[PDB]
Amino acid sequence: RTYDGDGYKKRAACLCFRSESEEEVLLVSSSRHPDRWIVPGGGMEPEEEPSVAAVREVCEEAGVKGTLGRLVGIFENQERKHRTYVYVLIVTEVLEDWEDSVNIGRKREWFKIEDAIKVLQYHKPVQASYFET
Ligand SMILES: O=P(O)(O)O[C@H]1[C@H](OP(=O)(O)O)[C@@H](OP(=O)(O)O)[C@H](OP(=O)(O)O)[C@@H](OP(=O)(O)O)[C@H]1OP(=O)(O)O
Ligand SMILES: [Cl-]
Ligand SMILES: [Cl-]
Ligand SMILES: [Mg+2]
Ligand SMILES: [Mg+2]
Ligand SMILES: [Mg+2]
Repeated sequence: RTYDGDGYKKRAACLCFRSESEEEVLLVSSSRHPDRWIVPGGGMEPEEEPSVAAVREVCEEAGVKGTLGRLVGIFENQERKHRTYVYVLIVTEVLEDWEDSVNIGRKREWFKIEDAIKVLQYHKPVQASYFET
């Protein structure tokens, strides 16, 4: 784990869209509660560029690759004390077996943006806020 100077854990995530239309996004199941959905992401490694961490974490958690787009923003979770760089990724490769499918049976599913916001709101309101702009 790595940390900013204020002790917030450093993370990176992508909004994994099907196409440049940015109408449908890939969510993955929570590791702690597999009936819940989250935005794929995780901790930056030492000296790891946030854009590199973002692409690595979505490969590990969601089993997708594609064309990295813009930084959306940097989002804090005050309760859990972490700070996440959130990028757009346009998915062009969908892998059948991936690290978290094999290791913990993690699931993935496409959502219309409005539906992603709905399923994130209760447990992950900061991740719902990723989609606001
Ligand atoms: O403690 P939990 O409710 O099970 O949540 C954990 C925890 O996130 P929080 O920091 O928000 O509590 C993990 O981070 P750590 O506490 O272990 O540093 C995080 O791991 P990442 O930051 O590496 O993503 C993990 O996510 P996951 O196992 O999906 O990678 C996530 O679990 P959820 O899947 O339920 O969000
Ligand atoms: Cl799309
Ligand atoms: Cl969060
Ligand atoms: Mg993670
Ligand atoms: Mg991870
Ligand atoms: Mg992790």
